[PDB]
Parts: sequence; structure tokens; C-alpha cells
Amino acid sequence: QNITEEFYQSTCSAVSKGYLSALRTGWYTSVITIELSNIKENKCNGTDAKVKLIKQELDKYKNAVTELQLLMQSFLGFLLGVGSAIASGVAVCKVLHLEGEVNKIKSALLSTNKAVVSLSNGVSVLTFKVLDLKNYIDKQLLPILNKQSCSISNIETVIEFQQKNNRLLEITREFSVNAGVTTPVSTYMLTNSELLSLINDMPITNDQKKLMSNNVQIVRQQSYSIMCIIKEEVLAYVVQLPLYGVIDTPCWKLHTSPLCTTNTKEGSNICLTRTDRGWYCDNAGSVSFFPQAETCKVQSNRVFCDTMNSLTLPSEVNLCNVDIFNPKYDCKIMTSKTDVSSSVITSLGAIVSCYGKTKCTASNKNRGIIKTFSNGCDYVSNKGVDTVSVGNTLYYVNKQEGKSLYVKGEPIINFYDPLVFPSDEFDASISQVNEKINQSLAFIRKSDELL
Amino acid sequence: QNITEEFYQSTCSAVSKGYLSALRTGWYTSVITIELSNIKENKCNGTDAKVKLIKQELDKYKNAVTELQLLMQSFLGFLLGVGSAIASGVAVCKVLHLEGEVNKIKSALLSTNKAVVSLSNGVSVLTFKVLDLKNYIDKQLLPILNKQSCSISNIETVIEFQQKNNRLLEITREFSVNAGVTTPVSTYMLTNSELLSLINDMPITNDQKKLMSNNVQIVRQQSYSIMCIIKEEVLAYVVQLPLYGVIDTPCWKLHTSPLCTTNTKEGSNICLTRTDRGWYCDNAGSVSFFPQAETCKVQSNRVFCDTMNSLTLPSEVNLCNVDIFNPKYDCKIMTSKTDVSSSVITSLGAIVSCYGKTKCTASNKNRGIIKTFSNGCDYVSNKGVDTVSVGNTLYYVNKQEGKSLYVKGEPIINFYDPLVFPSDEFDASISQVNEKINQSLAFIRKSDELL
Amino acid sequence: QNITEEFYQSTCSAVSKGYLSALRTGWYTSVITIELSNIKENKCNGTDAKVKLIKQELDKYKNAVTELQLLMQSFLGFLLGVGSAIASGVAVCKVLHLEGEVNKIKSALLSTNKAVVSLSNGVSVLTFKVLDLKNYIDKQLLPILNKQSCSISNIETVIEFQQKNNRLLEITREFSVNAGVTTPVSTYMLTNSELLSLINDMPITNDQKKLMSNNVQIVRQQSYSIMCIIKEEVLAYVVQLPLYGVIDTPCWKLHTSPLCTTNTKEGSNICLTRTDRGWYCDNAGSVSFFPQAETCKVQSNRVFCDTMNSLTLPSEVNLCNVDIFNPKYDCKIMTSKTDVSSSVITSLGAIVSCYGKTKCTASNKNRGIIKTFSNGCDYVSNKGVDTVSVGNTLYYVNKQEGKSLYVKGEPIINFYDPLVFPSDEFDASISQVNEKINQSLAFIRKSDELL
Ligand SMILES: *[C@@H]1O[C@H](CO)[C@@H](O)[C@H](O)[C@H]1NC(C)=O
Repeated sequence: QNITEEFYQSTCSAVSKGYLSALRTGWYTSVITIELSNIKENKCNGTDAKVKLIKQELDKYKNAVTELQLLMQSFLGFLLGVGSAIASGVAVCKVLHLEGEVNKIKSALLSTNKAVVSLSNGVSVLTFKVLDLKNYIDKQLLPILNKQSCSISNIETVIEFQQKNNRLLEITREFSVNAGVTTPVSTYMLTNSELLSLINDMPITNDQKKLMSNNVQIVRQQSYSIMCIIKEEVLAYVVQLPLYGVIDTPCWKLHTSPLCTTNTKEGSNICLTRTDRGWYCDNAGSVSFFPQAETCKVQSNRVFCDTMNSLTLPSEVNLCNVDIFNPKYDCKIMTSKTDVSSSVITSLGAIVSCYGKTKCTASNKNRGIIKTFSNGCDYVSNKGVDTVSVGNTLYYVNKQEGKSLYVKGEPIINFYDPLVFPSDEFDASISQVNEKINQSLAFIRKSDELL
Repeated sequence: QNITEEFYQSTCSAVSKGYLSALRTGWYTSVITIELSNIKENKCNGTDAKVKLIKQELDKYKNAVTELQLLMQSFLGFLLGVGSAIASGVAVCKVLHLEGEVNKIKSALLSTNKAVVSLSNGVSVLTFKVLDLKNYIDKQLLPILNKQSCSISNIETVIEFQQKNNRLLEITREFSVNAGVTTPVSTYMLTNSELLSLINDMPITNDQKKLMSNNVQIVRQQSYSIMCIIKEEVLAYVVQLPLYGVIDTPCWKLHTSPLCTTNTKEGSNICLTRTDRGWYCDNAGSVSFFPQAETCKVQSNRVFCDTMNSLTLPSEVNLCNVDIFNPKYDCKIMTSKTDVSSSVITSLGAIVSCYGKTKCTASNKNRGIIKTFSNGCDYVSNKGVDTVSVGNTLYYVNKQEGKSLYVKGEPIINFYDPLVFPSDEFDASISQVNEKINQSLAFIRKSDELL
Repeated sequence: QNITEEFYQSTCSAVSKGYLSALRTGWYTSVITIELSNIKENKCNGTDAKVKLIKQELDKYKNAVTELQLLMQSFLGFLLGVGSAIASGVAVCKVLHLEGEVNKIKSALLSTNKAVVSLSNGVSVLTFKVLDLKNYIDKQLLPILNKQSCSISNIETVIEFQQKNNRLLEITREFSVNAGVTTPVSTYMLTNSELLSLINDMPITNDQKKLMSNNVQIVRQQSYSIMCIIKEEVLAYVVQLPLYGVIDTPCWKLHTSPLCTTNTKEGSNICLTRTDRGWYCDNAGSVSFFPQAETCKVQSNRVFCDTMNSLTLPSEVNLCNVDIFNPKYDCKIMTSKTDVSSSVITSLGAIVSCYGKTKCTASNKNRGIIKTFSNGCDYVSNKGVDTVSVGNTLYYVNKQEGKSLYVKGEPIINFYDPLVFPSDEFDASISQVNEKINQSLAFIRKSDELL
């Protein structure tokens, strides 16, 4: 009673109605800090191998921070309108680039390593100091790295320093590996426990707090982080997390398959597909449409998506799933004249657009070919099948738990007749196709009528 | 006598006929295991720095496994029909999520670290236990990590534990860095020698055994691996490898370039291109067509490609490489009215579609401009040339060993005449354009005839 | 006086005029070397933990080199014409694959670890030997890893070996993680100081030397490196860096937004957009056009971009930013009949194509909705606004420092009248649309006139 599927043979499409929405309708900034060291150049007249190892670790840190210094930033689906993803994080970083704020933040983070602070620009942020380099470089090496008496026989010193250093070393590596702008953000930028604390300490609802505290595995792919500053003794870098202002809304996915007439002639065929495959999630009384499935992700029953690849479509667009011909909303489709075979993957099955003469088949691992189709839009579930072959592609079927419904109906392609139809339409719709057909009929008849 | 190239001026295209097919026409699952530990909380009243390091390593492992726990997962080229890549691996994982299977798998992997086992779902799988955390956490730290007598003076304990831990630490990092779903799979998911053993021990032919045992460098980009379970004492995760049911078939690549008329007028130009650039590999008596070159990969004379971006086209489509006008198969093309310069790069040459008036040139590193072209498709080889400039782009030419053939012929664009042609066609073909020309001529003449 | 923005309401577009060009109009090869070891199999009858650790490190290296061995390298925007990116690097690698050159390269790098050498093929290349495995495997282990007297009590030996090994271990890892072909190249392929030295040493101008010495953060995304050889005692791999033959030219970005009529009817609407969003950079008296923004990158007021996704367009195309109707250059546009809302992001603002009836709004973080638009092309700046919502998407606006100009003008859509316009045009232009409209008018009138 949570997820299921229904496939309409009326226009040859599948609907997976079980997933629960997770829309990042808000952003959230958090400036993390790591207390650096303006180390004075090391100096030991006389080389012990442990001393050389300590020197090499310090020099590796120095190359890390030199790198960081130099990197301180010194088919429908084509009308969405792109957006500046990194605007908020780099805007906060810019707010930091004003001279005074860094001392304020450092003072606010002197005692603890987590605090809510108000920047110069008014919007409150939450900041961390996860790794402290000043302590373990000042009061653990300098008192024991004296000029001449470089007695560092304790080997484990270098091991502790390396374990407390590799985190920031990978931070600088990722700064230099992703143009200072990376997604996902690795744990060396924010430890998972630190992430849980951040989610628990930020201003969102308790249900959303639990929701985003236990759902890390997708957030990183919906998160971002650019460098802010090394201004004074500290490495400060912003993180951009989501804020689910829309939750607990039942939203679904739409998969598409061509309809065609099935004349024995391989050529002169007429084919129609629904060009609206993607995601529909309900937020504010109208659906949110993601055209390209590369902007949405799946987690069991929670689908996590970013709305910046979304439009808001009227709720009447849902009626395009029952009657594509209704005039309430002009459903979007694409027409073409090429006859070839293929199949598409729904949540619990696959739609075989078996066109031409390819030997399409549905089978299970241990049974083999159990069903053979015949030249047309057909659908098969996942229940007893996990291998559908068309031509030479052998697709698997996701074996999630659900109930499959198959609505019979005469394909609309039957209504469309050849010899008049236009053989080129991708951004077309029902209304546009009908208008063009009426225009062609009027021209043909008036040309004949005038006789 | 292995690879060569031939360029047809009839449609301004190039054909690279040397590569040998490697088609993933089958999938193969393998559930890897690593024997975990539900370590009892460590305890030492009195802190020694080595004990501190041991505790930090144990806590790093504990954060790794906390992450693992929390991440539990339950132009032509637009009609292919996408496919579920992760269906088989997550389906096997789901089979594992049944309570009883993990105990059987563990029992079958108690003695060795490689065995073929039959899951509950029927399809036999092969599993390893590459890394064993239970041993080095049970009988080599606990007996030496007693409550009070935490005598761990031996430093190399931590070194050995870290070297046996970093593998699974990277496993969990990658699980949290790729939504538990990554491609390629890093070696910490399957060591290189373990992978050779896996290939040698699984059910494929001896020739294919040698074949894909020595073809590692590409498989990882055709491999996949999602996390299955942490159920009982073990970390188990699936790996999805290809099964080359089609091999030793000589397959080729198609590169495309626009034909146009060469009127002195920059505007009012008419241009046609072959819109079928991509890969053709022969499997079962008909060719397999990959439209977008981002689904096929190259290594010497053997090309490894994924079939889910493949259609099966009639063998007569090969005839589109000799006579685009042949009525056996309607060759696919695109027509447009924009006149600009460009060039394309085949396996052994470069096609300069020098249009407009850009100064196109063919040159070598130590010579410079050696050939200057003039307003149309010209083609140049790789032999003495490795720098072709058009406008301000300066392309290199792949220097593989081959023999170049250049078929002369009058471009079809000459047959097409202006003043009637439609200036918008991307999914068009020879038959479609001919039918549209029929319609335009009939309308123009009947309009004049009725006078 | 460095960057600003101007938005034309005539065609509903934004121009960001401040960025400075960085065009990779040349390539540069550099073969890096690391002096390997053909280690004789280790042998110690009697197991000490230090000895086992040394053996495990040696075996990890041996698996690294086994991996290396087996991976021996045996909308407008669709007409650009792709190019062989890895041609130069693998061509140099091939030049190395001739038997003798590796000895010359090794000898030329016997004393220092940086030198210019002339390959067999004539084009000079500069090579380093950054990491030396022969020394620390020959004259630091063999004299102290004798058959029986394996007295390696010194623990730090393994630490030094591991720190000098991890670089090449990750080099082989990246060879096997990116099909031997990766971008960006990690620091373990070229230390950042080594990169600065390389830039200071390679043949480019002094201004260009400083220019590419201080700009590492972006270069790696324009760099490439394939495996060349393991021929004799050395691991040699090429690196492919840009050569800015065009610099100090002021170049800009173009952002697009639909124009439409504003009838109360949601259907039967007519819409036009400028289909030329992308990058324009001046190189040789004519502009360079990058259609898809995924081939260009940004840093401060300086844009670093790759030219293989660039065409050379006449300077008159700049006039399409003032008079789209000018006949000098036929400006490229797209027309469609679908009425939906959206917005696009320029360098200092956002263009709201608020169409249909969506509640679009412009707001600041601490102020909220400050501006409400009304059913049409409108534009808003970055100054007092950083939150533009359309429907349910909530975009941020980049807060860079600039001056915003808003040219008023009657949208060209007003001139276009309904009932005759074609509802399908993506690769269309002003001239093509006018020709089609004139054809339709002539047909309608002659049909009526003949009466
Ligand atoms: C176009 O030519 C005639 C038009 O009179 C038409 O009958 C024919 O089918 C078309 N194709 C040809 C002639 O190849």
C-alpha cells in the first residue's frame, strides 16, 4: 500500500506512484573552520631520521597550504532556465572576505567548535572548528622541536600529527581537484558525526531534523562547498546543504514508450511517444516537473531531487495520465516516422516497444524465454520476469515490491491516419498536431474544392 | 591488414573499419564479503600514546561502519530507451536481505575466501572474503588490549591494523561518496589479483577467460557495485561485471561532416550531414548501432562498448556507406541552412568542412601550413599531418598505424536545388526529404497549372 | 570599471562584458618519469613484524606495477565538430615506444630531474624525474635486506619507503581508475611546485609565464595525462598542458530568455528566445563562440575556456546584441508555442520569464518579497536581491561587483502575429522565420486572390 505501478496502453506509458518527495526548496550555508598555523621555518642542525620525517610532514602541510593560497579563488527539458548553484556559498565567503569578520568568528569559536554567528550581511550562519592545527603545531612541536635539541625519539609524534593532518591535506587536495568547488563533499570536509550535529543544530523542523539527520547518503550529492578564506590563522570554507520546505508529499515517476501502427511494411510507419518522461512531485497545489532523470535520485521510497531542474505545472497535467486528448491541459508528445525497436524501464517492469521485426522476449533467470511479443507496444512486469531482450540488449527489471496494473485501451495512433501526417515533431503536443492536421486537410480540400 | 580507413566524399563521411568488438551482452554478479566485528567498547584507564593511536584507529573504523549502517539502500540518439543498470546487483543484494542467506554464505566462506554459492533466488553467484576484520580485531588486539594491562608497546600493532583497515575504510568512504553506487569500482572493493582470480574462476569460455582476465583497464568503466548488507558480522557488497557473449567480430566507427554548396554568398547556403556518427558492431547477423560516442571506449585495435545504448539495425544499413540513395534502407541525415566552418576527427584522419571563409589549413609540428583548402569538404590523413586549424581551433590527429582511402564522388548536395528545400531537418532521411520535395514540387506546379 | 552587465529587453537577453579571455589555442606535452625498480624477489627465512611490513610494502608496490603493466596503453551547439583530445599525449607516448628513445631520456635526466630533450619525432619536449624508486629500493633496502640477516629493526625505514611510494601507488591507481586517461591530473602525477617550475621552464612568454604559473586551480581541468611506457626501469607518462596564444582580450557571456505575447489565455501563446547563450571571446579579429557553457570556466574576472567547443563567428555577430533585425548577420533564435515560467542567471542578476500565471518574486534574505512581476519578460539585478522564486524554484543571484544597465525596448514578439506563425523552430533565425512567414502569406493570399 506504499508503492505500485500502473501502465496505460492508451498512450503507452508507465507511472510509478510510490516514492515520497524530498525537494530542496531552500538552501543553508555553514562556514566550517580549521585553526591553521603560520609555522616559523623549522631548523635542526643535525639530521635524525625521525626529525626528517617530522620535517617532511611539516613540508607536506606547507605545500598543502601553498596550493590552497594559490587556489583562494584569486525531447522536452531544454527550457528550464539554469541557476547559479554556488551563489550562496561564495556570497557568504565574500562576506567573510571583509577584513573584520574573521576575528569575530575566531573569537566566537575560541571555546567550542560549533556556534551560530551573524555575519556582516545579516543572514545568520552556523560555523564549526573541526580540526585544530594551532594546538598540535604550537604546543606539541615547538617546545619539542628546539633549534639544536631536536630530541624527537618519540616516533608516535609523527603518527599523531599525520592523523590530525591528513584531513586538511585531503581538504586542500579536493580544493585543487575540483576547482575549489566539489560535489559531493568528502568526509574530510565534514565528518559524518559532525554532519549529524550540524543537522540537529540548524533551524529546521523536528520531523525535518530527523529526516535530514538520517539521510546523509544523498545530501552530499545535493551539497556543495567552495573555499572562503585563509585570512588569519584559519582555513574557512563554506558548505551548502538543503532545506526541505516540501516533505511528506506522495510523488511519482513517468516513463514513456512509442505508439505506432503495425503495418507489415518496415518503412512508411507512423510513431508517437509521450515526451514528458521524468518526475512529478507535489509541493504547493501544482506539480513539479523534472524533465531529465539526471536531476533526481532514489532511496527505497524517498526520492531526493533538486528543484532547479523543475518547472511548476498545473495539477490538471495529472489528467494527461488518463486522457491525453482532454483540452484542459495540452499534453506534450513527439512524433516520428522511423520504425525501430526498443524498451524502457518502469519501477516494477519494462515496456517493450517491439517495432520492426526484432525478436523481443521476456524471461526469468532460471526459466528462459517465457513470453514472446508481436510487433507493438506491450508491457511486462517484474513479478516473474527479470530479463527482457530486444534486438541484442538484455535489460534487467528492478525487483522492488509492488502491485502492477495494466489499463487496456486503443492507442491514439489508430486515430491518426497516414498520407497527411507531418513526419517531424519533437516539441509537439495534441493541440499542435491537431491544428497542423486540420491545416493540411483544409489545404487539400480547398485545392480540390476549387475545381 | 588489421585497421585502416576510408572516407567517402559522396556524403562527406569517414569510416574506421579496424576495431574488434567487445560487447557486454551479458551481466554477472559477485557478492564480495569482508568479515566485520561488533567490537566491544574499548577501555583503558591510563593513557599511553600508542594506546591512544589504537583507540583512534578503532574509532575511525567505528565511524566507517556507522556510515555503512546509515547508508542502507533498499541528431539521432534520443529514441534508444534507457535501462536499469543497478537492477541485477541490488536484486542480488535484496536476495541477501533475506535473513537466512548470510549465515549460509558465511559458512560456505569459513575455510577459503572464494566459492560458488547458490542464493535463495536460484541464480548461482560467486563470493569472496578478501579482507578479514574479525581475526585481527579478536585474537590479535583483544587478548593484548586488556582493560587495565594495555601493554601495547609494540608499535607495529597499529601499523598492521591500519594496513588491514584502510581497505574497508575506503570501501565505506566510496559507499558515502557515490550514493553507495559507484563506477568505476576502486581496488579496495576488489584487489587486482582477486579480480584476475574472479575472472578465471567464473563460468565463461577459456578464450573469454583469457580475454577479460587480461582486459582489466576498461572493465571497471563497465563494472558496477552497490552495497548489499552488513547483516551479521560481515560487510557484503555486490559487483556487476560484463559477460562478452559476442566477441571476435570486426566492428567499425562512423564520423560525419556536412555537405554544402559553395556559393560565394555566405548566406542562403544549403547544408546536409550524415546524422549517423557513432559505432557499428556486428553480433547476430545485424549490426549494433551506438549513436553517441560516450557509450563506447577504445584501447588499441579492440573497442569495448556497452550495449544499453545500442539498437539492432539491418545489415543493409552498411550499404548506407556506399550509396546513401539506395532504397533498401532509408539512410538518416540532417539538413540545415547555417554556413559555418568546422572539422571532425576519425581514427586515421581529419575531415575539414571548411565553410564560410575561415582560413583552414593542414600542417605538421615541424612544417606548419603545408596544405590550404577551399570552401568545402576536404579530407586529410594522419600520415604527414598532425595539426589542422579551422578558424582558431587547432586540432591534433591520432597517429595510429593505418592505410587511408579517399573515394571521390559528386556530393549529393549538388542534386538538391535551392528555392524549394526546407531549411529545418534533423531527424530527416533520404526518403523523408524526397517526399517533402515531391510535396513542394506538386504544390508549386499545381498552383501554376490551374491558371 | 572592470565588469558590468547590460540586459536588452528587445530580445530578452543579458550580456556580462567584464571577463578576460584565457584560450588554450596551443597544446604542450611533457613526459614525466619516475625511476622504477626491477626488484629481485625478497627473501627472509624467519618472520619479524618489521620484516613482514617491509615485505607487504614491497608487494603493494609489485601489485601497483602489475596494474601498470596490464594497463600498458596498447538549441545550437550540435555542429561544432569534435576533436581528438588525447592525440598529442598518446602520440608522444608512441614516439617513446620506439626502442631507443627511453635510454636517451633516462641519460638526459641522470644528473638532474628536469631537462628539455628532442624526441625521435623532432618536436622537443620537457621531462622530469620527480620520484626515484631505484635509489631507495637499491641502496637502502638490498644492503639491509640480506637473505638471512634481515635486521631491519629501524621502524622508520617503512615510513620513509611508504612516503616515497604512495605517490607512485596513487599514480598507478589513477591509471587504473580513469582508463589510464584522467582529467584533472592529481598532484601525485605532478607536484604543485614541480608544476610551477615546469611553467617557468617551458617555452612561453614572460607575461604568459607568470599568467600560467599563478593559475594552477583551473589548468588541471584543462590538463590531460595518459600512460606512455614502463620500458626500462622507469615509469613514463605524458602530461598535456595549455598554451595561451590568445590572452589580454576582453570577453563576455551571453544569457538568454524567451519573449512572448501576454494574452490572458494560457494556450495559443507565441514565444521566442535567443538560442545563442554561451561564451564570446575575441582572439583574431573575429569572435569565438562556445555554445554550451560546459566548455568554459570562471575565476574572478577571468574566464578560462577550451576552444575545441568553439567556432569563429564574424565580429558582426556582436551587432546581434543591439539589433537582432540587422541583415548583416542572421541572428539565431528559437520559436515555440509552449507557455511556461522560468528564469535564467547572468553574471550580476537574473532574467525572469514569468509566463503563464506563476507567482514570480524577487526578494532579499532579510527583506522577503520586495518585487512582484506581471506576466512577461522582466529582469532583476543582484544589488538588493538574492532570492528570485518562480513557481516553486528559489534561485540565488551571484553577488559580484558590477553596474547593471537595463535597455528598454518593445519585444520583437510584438511584430510577429499569430494565426500564421509556425509553432516549431529551434535552429531557426530571423531570416529563416521571415522567409517562412512570407511564404505563408503568399500562399494564403494567392489562394484567396485566385477567386
Ligand atoms: C517524386 O516524384 C514523383 C512526383 O511526380 C512522385 O510520384 C514520386 O513518387 C517521387 N519520387 C520519385 C519520383 O523518386
